[PDB]
Formats: sequence, structure tokens, C-alpha cells
Amino acid sequence: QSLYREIHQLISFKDVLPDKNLLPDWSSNKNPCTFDGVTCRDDKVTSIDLSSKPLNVGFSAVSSSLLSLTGLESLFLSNSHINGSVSGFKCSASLTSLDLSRNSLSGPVTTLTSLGSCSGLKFLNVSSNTLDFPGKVSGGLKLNSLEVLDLSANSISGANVVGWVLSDGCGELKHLAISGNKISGDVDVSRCVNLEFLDVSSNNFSTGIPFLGDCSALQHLDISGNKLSGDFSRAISTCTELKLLNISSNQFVGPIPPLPLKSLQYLSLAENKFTGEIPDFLSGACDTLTGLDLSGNHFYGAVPPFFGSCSLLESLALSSNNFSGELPMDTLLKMRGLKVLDLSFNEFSGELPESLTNLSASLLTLDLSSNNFSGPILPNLCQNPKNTLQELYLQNNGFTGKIPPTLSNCSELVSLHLSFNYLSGTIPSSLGSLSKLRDLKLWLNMLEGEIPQELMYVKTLETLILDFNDLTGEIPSGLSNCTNLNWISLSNNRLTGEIPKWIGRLENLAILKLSNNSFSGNIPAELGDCRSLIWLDLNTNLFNGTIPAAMFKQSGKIAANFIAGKRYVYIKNDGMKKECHGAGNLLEFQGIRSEQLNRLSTRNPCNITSRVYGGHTSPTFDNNGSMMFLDMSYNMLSGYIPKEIGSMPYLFILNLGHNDISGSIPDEVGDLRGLNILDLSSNKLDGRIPQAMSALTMLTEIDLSNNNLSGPIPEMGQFETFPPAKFLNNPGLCGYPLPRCDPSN
Ligand SMILES: *[C@@H]1O[C@H](CO)[C@@H](O[C@@H]2O[C@H](CO)[C@@H](O[C@@H]3O[C@H](CO)[C@@H](O[C@@H]4O[C@H](CO)[C@@H](O)[C@H](O)[C@H]4NC(C)=O)[C@H](O)[C@H]3NC(C)=O)[C@H](O)[C@H]2NC(C)=O)[C@H](O)[C@H]1NC(C)=O
Ligand SMILES: *[C@@H]1O[C@H](CO)[C@@H](O[C@@H]2O[C@H](CO)[C@@H](O[C@@H]3O[C@H](CO)[C@@H](O)[C@H](O)[C@H]3NC(C)=O)[C@H](O)[C@H]2NC(C)=O)[C@H](O)[C@H]1NC(C)=O
Ligand SMILES: CC(C)[C@H](C)[C@@H](O)[C@H](O)[C@@H](C)[C@H]1CC[C@H]2[C@@H]3COC(=O)[C@H]4C[C@H](O)[C@H](O)C[C@]4(C)[C@H]3CC[C@]12C
Ligand SMILES: *[C@@H]1O[C@H](CO)[C@@H](O[C@@H]2O[C@H](CO)[C@@H](O)[C@H](O)[C@H]2NC(C)=O)[C@H](O)[C@H]1NC(C)=O
Ligand SMILES: *[C@@H]1O[C@H](CO)[C@@H](O[C@@H]2O[C@H](CO)[C@@H](O)[C@H](O)[C@H]2NC(C)=O)[C@H](O)[C@H]1NC(C)=O
Ligand SMILES: *[C@@H]1O[C@H](CO)[C@@H](O[C@@H]2O[C@H](CO)[C@@H](O)[C@H](O)[C@H]2NC(C)=O)[C@H](O)[C@H]1NC(C)=O
Ligand SMILES: *[C@@H]1O[C@H](CO)[C@@H](O)[C@H](O)[C@H]1NC(C)=O
Ligand SMILES: *[C@@H]1O[C@H](CO)[C@@H](O)[C@H](O)[C@H]1NC(C)=O
Ligand SMILES: *[C@@H]1O[C@H](CO)[C@@H](O)[C@H](O)[C@H]1NC(C)=O
Repeated sequence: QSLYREIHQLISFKDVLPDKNLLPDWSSNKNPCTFDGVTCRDDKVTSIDLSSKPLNVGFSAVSSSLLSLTGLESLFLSNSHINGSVSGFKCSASLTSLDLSRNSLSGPVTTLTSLGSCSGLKFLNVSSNTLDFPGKVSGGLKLNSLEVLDLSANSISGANVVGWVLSDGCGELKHLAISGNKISGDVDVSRCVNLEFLDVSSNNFSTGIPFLGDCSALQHLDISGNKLSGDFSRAISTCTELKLLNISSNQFVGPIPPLPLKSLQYLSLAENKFTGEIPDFLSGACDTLTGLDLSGNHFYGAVPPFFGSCSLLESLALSSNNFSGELPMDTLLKMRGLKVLDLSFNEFSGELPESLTNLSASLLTLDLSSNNFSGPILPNLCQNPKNTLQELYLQNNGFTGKIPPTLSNCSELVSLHLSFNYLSGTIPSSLGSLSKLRDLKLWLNMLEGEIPQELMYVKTLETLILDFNDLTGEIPSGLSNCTNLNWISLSNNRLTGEIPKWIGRLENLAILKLSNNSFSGNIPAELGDCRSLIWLDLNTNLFNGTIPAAMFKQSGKIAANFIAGKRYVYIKNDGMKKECHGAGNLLEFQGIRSEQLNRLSTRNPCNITSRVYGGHTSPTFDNNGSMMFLDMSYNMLSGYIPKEIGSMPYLFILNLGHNDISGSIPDEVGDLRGLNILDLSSNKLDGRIPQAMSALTMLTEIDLSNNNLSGPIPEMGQFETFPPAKFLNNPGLCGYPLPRCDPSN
């Protein structure tokens, strides 16, 4: 191991990097031990770590230069843009750990057999690459000295790949992870007598449960995200050291089988098809449970008192079943260290007991959404000065009375969701002292009064959802201090005044929904300063003046990352009812049941049986996008449509119906290639429909009726596919589907 070879090898590797900007301090002028990413012991290189650097070289360059360094013990190249395939090479006997995860390695997984020349190799990570397995699986990986092997998240599809991995022996193996592939067939680790960690999740297993044999060392077993059913209980009967069992997202059925494995600390049976009331399936002492998840099955009945033995439980998840009865305090109060209580989507009922306040001392998350609780929200929920509560989810129940202003004592609160209840009174101003609050959701209640100026103190505020209350007054200027606002929804209240000019300062603002209020004045040009605005719904107000060209100036520069990943529903207007306005309502929908959407019937004249679209927000671009949804219908807008309207390639819906807009449809409307819905009806538009609109190919709905348009309807494009109704009440308009233009009228 001469310095001469060491330095020439390191530098010869640097000299083949495409980006000259890489490894700026490696030099034949410096000692290797001074290089960034190099670790030495007694002035000799022992480890190299170039992970998260865009090397952009082939594995052969890596194996030629770095893996043959005498005395090298570890090599970390995770997320280094290494591509190509591994093949035979000379490897130093000192090398114990190789991390090649998160690259673009490709070829048959049989290529990894070449690593057999690393005689000391004990740890191999090749997760997140594109390795695969031909057709028929034969021979074996033959790396039987590995203690740790991670082949996760590759492109391995095939039956019995696991046997292939283990074929030449697995006496040394402690940790095997191969999740995130498409492997099927048998898993037999019965000869892996030292195996402590097995992860075969997110694969394609649909037959036998893994055979574990003696199961003498196993502590962690994850078979989640497959299509397994059958007798998992019998398969782990011998497992005396098991601490974590994850069988969630599979096809298991029947009642919960006994699992009195006393060592068990984490257990998930979530998203299967288990049925019944909970039988006592644990030891007298609740095994050693810190974590329990029974979510997404068909359980019903009361939460059994034997759960009172789980005094170490930190996380209890029972959501999306059919549990009933009143909150089980006697049981829950025995869980002195409970951090997460998730009972959402069940049929718990009755009022909140005062003892619930004893529980909220360790509680980070209290989730009671979508049940049948009633009575008032507890006033003293956060009495204790050492309270840690971060999430309070009470939405979609039957709570009455006021929002307790003492919720301001929940100083660590991050998300407050009280939507879908029957709360009255005002939004307490003390909420402004929640210095970590990010989400304030109170929609569909009977709240009155004004939106509190004191919200200006919540610099962390990202979501403000207040639709369907009885709020009055104007948008308070204090909101301008909430510079991280992403989603503002104030629709269906009785708010007044203007859209303030400071709205343009809100650079994170993605969704602004103000529909069905009494807002007035002009549309501010400052909306064109909002860097993230993708959804603007202003329908059914009293806005007037002309649509300002500047409001479209951010087109092509829109960012849409922050808004992503949130549950919503979109309720489409079917057009059948005159009282129902706008293209459709986009609404927040975390923890609420669609079945309860009928609760809108007293607020909303729209046929509930109208189409409900749902999911998690997912913009079509990440950056350099444009507005996606613009609805300014049922106002008193006048003047002309600016040509800038056509500058939004991601605009799916444009609704300017029922205003007093005049002049003609701009040719640039034909530039809106993503357009599905164009509603310009009940205005005063004149002139011809531009032929340029023939270029639009994605239209599913158009409406130009009730204007003063004239001349022929364009022959090309989608016009001919729409009913005459979409063009009626335009005296000068002619051509299919209208009567043919006839010069002599
Ligand atoms: C903007 O917001 C305002 C304020 O919310 C909103 O006005 C309200 O609209 C709703 C829906 O039209 C009205 O609903 C009242 O209450 C019920 C709703 O279920 C209805 O009465 C019965 O309804 C049931 C269910 O549909 C039906 O089976 C039954 O036949 C109805 N009873 C009758 C008359 O036979 C009525 O819709 C109505 N009831 C009353 C008070 O007669 C609210 O009354 C409205 N609240 C007001 C005006 O203060 C308005 O629509 C929103 N605007 C837009 C464009 O969305
Ligand atoms: C093989 O390499 C994989 C890719 O690096 C490893 O998978 C990653 O392990 C990371 C370290 O545990 C995880 O770190 C995440 O982000 C931070 C890191 O400091 C943690 O706080 C987070 O808790 C953790 N994840 C989250 C958000 O909870 C990576 O998430 C994880 N996954 C990927 C695909 O990157 C394997 O661990 C490694 N195999 C072995 C056996 O070591
Ligand atoms: C970017 C987010 C804010 C947004 C909620 C996003 O997650 C969501 O997928 C958006 C893009 C969806 C939600 C509802 C969708 C619309 C649902 O309403 C409809 O009228 C359909 C009719 C027809 O299927 C059209 O092809 C699309 C169209 C008109 C959809 C266009 C795309 C959406 C507007
Ligand atoms: C996951 O496994 C299933 C079940 O083995 C695969 O479906 C089979 O695929 C083979 C090969 O094309 C067919 O011959 C069988 O008829 C399929 N069986 C059934 C019941 O449909 C499926 O291909 C696998 N998924 C992936 C992504 O590899
Ligand atoms: C138990 O397994 C489930 C399901 O596989 C885990 O949840 C998934 O985690 C993976 C990443 O490993 C994600 O890709 C999935 O989106 C998750 N699915 C669901 C439905 O949440 C869960 O994390 C595991 N629990 C523990 C403690 O290990
Ligand atoms: C727009 O709504 C407002 C509030 O009712 C009104 O603002 C008037 O605008 C016109 C033209 O700018 C002028 O009469 C005055 O500048 C404003 N006077 C009032 C009443 O405040 C106006 O009625 C509406 N019309 C327009 C086109 O602005
Ligand atoms: C590996 O990356 C380089 C650089 O982009 C490329 O030239 C080469 O073709 C890649 N190899 C494979 C097999 O894709
Ligand atoms: C759910 O449980 C409740 C207990 O109150 C019962 O009345 C109801 O019929 C059950 N619903 C379903 C879908 O099984
Ligand atoms: C909010 O906006 C301005 C600063 O630009 C000022 O009125 C005020 O000090 C800011 N912060 C608070 C807490 O009001």
C-alpha cells in the first residue's frame, strides 16, 4: 500500500470525471488524507465517500481505480450517478462495505456475483438501481459471506428470486432487504440461522407465507404490500426474538389470530380483510407493544378492556373500521405514554370525557375525525403547561358550541381541523398565539364574526380553510404577514370588501377560492405577482371593472411543489340547475367521509349526486407552469378579454360566464392547448369565433350561448361535436350545429 499507488489511483479516477467541477480539491499536489470524501487512519486511506456527487461515470471506472485500493475498508457512492454494469475486477481484501445505492446500475442481477472477488465483503447495498432477473432463475448469487444485503427497489421480476439469493448458503446473513421489486414464489430463510431482519415488502408474493424455520434470531419481519393470505400466525409461532411484525396491505382474512409473542413491540395488521370484534390475541401483559395498527379492516364492537394491559403503547391506530361505543378512557388512561391516538373513520359516539385531558400530556396526535361524537369540544384540553399536542383532528363529527379559546394553550399545535361540525361563535383571536400553527381548517360550521386580525402573528400559517360558514367583514390586512400561505379558501361566507392589493406579496399562494361571497371592486393586477397561483375561483361575487392583462404575467414561471400531496375533493357542477354556479368546488378533504358531503345540501344548491372527483393534489408541472383553473363567472366584469388570457398552457378550465364582457374572443384563446372547459356564455361578446380555436383538441365542454357573436362556427376542430345549445342566442351565428349560414336572412 504505497502512497505512490494510492495517489495515482485517486487522481486517475478524478481525471476521468466528466464534470471538471467535481472533486475540486483532489490533487497530485496534496496528500490523499486531505481530500474531501476521504478518510484515513495513520496516514493511509481507509474509506472513500463520494455519495450525492454527480460523478456520472461507469462502474468499471469505479472498480478500476477505487475498489482496487489496497487497505480500503469502505466505499460509499450512494446517489453518485454511477451507471453501467458490475463485472469482474480485482478487489482489495480489506474492503468490507460497499454502498452503491441510488444509482443507475443495470443488467442481470447475476452481475453481482462478480463482487465475489471482494473476499472481505460483508455489507452490500445496491438498492435503487435497475438490476433485473432474465427469465428462468438458475444457480445462485453466491455471496455467502454477506452479513447485510439490500437489493431493494430494483427491477427484479420473477419467481423464487429469494432462493437464488440464498442458494449457496446464508449462515452469515443478518439483514436481508429486497422490497420494492416484483418477486414472487417462495421465501425460505430457514437455513439463515442468524437472520435478524427480513424485508420482502412491496413485492409480488401471493402464494406461501415465508418459511422461517427455527426463527431463532429474527427480530424484524416485514411482508407488507403483497397479496398474501393464509396462516401467518402459525408461521411465526417459533419466533422467540421477534420485535416488529408488519403484515399490512395484504389479503389476510378472518379474526385476529393469537399473537402472544411476548417480545413483540411493533405490530401492524393494517389494510387487510380481518373481521370481527377484537379477541384477546396478546399475552396477559400485551406482549411488549409500543406500536399497534389495526387500521383498514372490518373490525367492529367496542375497544376491549384487555388493551388496558398495553401500558407501553405509544401509538394506537384503529382507523377505518367500525368500532363503536364511547371513548374508552379507562383503557386509554392506562397507556401513560401514548403519543398517537388515531380512531378516525369509525362510529365512536357520546361526548368527550373530561379525563381525556389527562391523556393529552404525552399526546402528539389526537385524531377523532369521521365519527359520531357530539357535545362541546373540551375547554381544558391543554391545561397542562408541559402539553405537547401537535395535531388536533376533530373534523366530521357532531360537535356543538364554540371553539374553546383555551386551544391557544396548545402551544405546540401544528394542525387544527374542526371542519364538518356544528360549531358557532367566532374564530378565537387567541389562535393567533399558536406560533407553530401551519393548518387552520374550520370549514362547514356555523362560524360568525370576522376573520381575526391576530392571525398575522402566525408566521407559520400555510393553510386557512374557512369555507361554508357565516363569516362577515373583509379580508383582514394582517393576513399579509402570513407570507407562507399556500391555500386560502373563504368561499360560501358573507365576506365583503375587495381583494387586497397585498395579495401579490403571497408568493407561496397556490389556491385562492373566494366564491359565493359579496366581494367587490376590481380584480387586482397584483394577482399577477403571485408566483405560485394555480387555482383562482372568484365566482358569484360583485367584482367589476375590466380583467387586467397583468394578472397573467407569471405565466410560464409558476411553481407548484408546495401544494402537492393534500387530500381534496372536486365537486363538478353538472350544469342542470340555474342556482348552481361555477365550474366546480375544490375543497380540502383530509379525514372527512364523502358520505357526509350530503351535509352541504343546506348551504349549496348543487345536486350532491353530481360528480365528486377526489385524491391528493398533484400539479402537472413542478416549475415554469401556469394557472390551471380560472373561474370569474357570475360577477359584473366588463370591457374586453386581454389577449394575455391565451398565455397559459396548463389552463384546464376557463370560466368567464355571466358577466358583462364585450369586444371579441381573442385569437390567442386558440393557444390554450390544455383547455378542457371554456365557458364564455351570457356576456356581450361580439364578432366571429376565431378559426384559431380549431386548434384546441382537449375540449370536453364549451359554452358561447347568450352573446352577440356572428358569422360561421368554425368547421374544423371540436365545434361540430357540441350541441346547438352551446351556441344559441347569438343572432348572427350560423353553421353546423346551427342552421347553415345563408347570406339572405
Ligand atoms: C351561497 O351561499 C348561500 C348561503 O348558504 C346559499 O344559500 C342557501 O342555499 C341553500 C341551498 O339552496 C338553501 O337551502 C335551504 O335549506 C334546505 C337545504 O336542504 C332546502 O329546503 C329543503 O331541502 C331539501 C334537500 O334539498 C329538499 O328535499 C326539500 O324539498 C327542501 N324543502 C322544501 C322547500 O320543500 C332549501 O334549499 C332551503 N330551505 C329553505 C330555507 O327554504 C338555503 O336556504 C340558502 N340559505 C340562504 C339563502 O340564506 C346560496 O345558494 C349560495 N349560492 C350559490 C350560487 O351556491
Ligand atoms: C441502502 O441504501 C438506501 C438508500 O440510501 C438506504 O435507504 C435509506 O436509508 C436512509 C438512512 O436511514 C433513510 O434516511 C431518511 O432520511 C433521513 C436521513 O437522515 C432520516 O432522518 C429519515 O428518517 C429517513 N427516512 C424518513 C423520511 O423517515 C432513507 O429514507 C432510506 N431510503 C431511501 C430509499 O433513501 C438503506 O437504509 C440502505 N440499506 C441498509 C441495509 O443500510
Ligand atoms: C393541481 C391540483 C390543485 C388539482 C386538485 C389536481 O390534483 C387535480 O388532479 C386537477 C388537475 C383535476 C381535479 C378535478 C379535475 C377535473 C374534473 O372535472 C371535469 O370536468 C373533468 C372533465 C374531463 O374528464 C376533463 O378531461 C378533465 C376535467 C375538467 C378535470 C380536469 C383536471 C382536474 C381539474
Ligand atoms: C405478479 O404475479 C402474478 C401472479 O403470478 C402475475 O400474473 C401472472 O403472470 C404470468 C406471466 O405473464 C401469467 O402467465 C399468468 O397468467 C398471470 N397470473 C394471473 C393469475 O394473472 C403478474 O404478472 C405479476 N406481476 C408482475 C408485475 O410481474
Ligand atoms: C408497515 O408496512 C406498511 C406498508 O408497506 C408501511 O407503509 C408503507 O411504507 C412504504 C415505504 O416503505 C410506502 O411506500 C407506502 O406508501 C406505505 N404504505 C402505507 C399504506 O402507508 C409502514 O411504514 C410499515 N410500518 C412500520 C412501522 O414499519
Ligand atoms: C365598481 O364597484 C365600485 C363599488 O360599488 C364602484 O366604484 C366606482 O367606479 C366608478 C368608475 O371607476 C366610479 O363611479 C367611481 O370611481 C366609483 N364609485 C363608487 C361607487 O365607489 C362602481 O360603482 C363599480 N363600477 C366600476 C366600473 O368601477
Ligand atoms: C452510462 O453513462 C454515460 C454518460 O451519459 C453514457 O454515455 C453511457 O451510454 C451510459 N451507459 C449505459 C449502458 O446507459
Ligand atoms: C357498524 O357498527 C355499528 C355499531 O353501532 C352498527 O350499527 C352498523 O350496522 C355497522 N355498520 C356496518 C357497515 O357494518
Ligand atoms: C406585518 O407587516 C408589516 C411589516 O412589513 C408591519 O405592519 C408589522 O410589523 C408586520 N408584523 C406584524 C407582527 O404585524
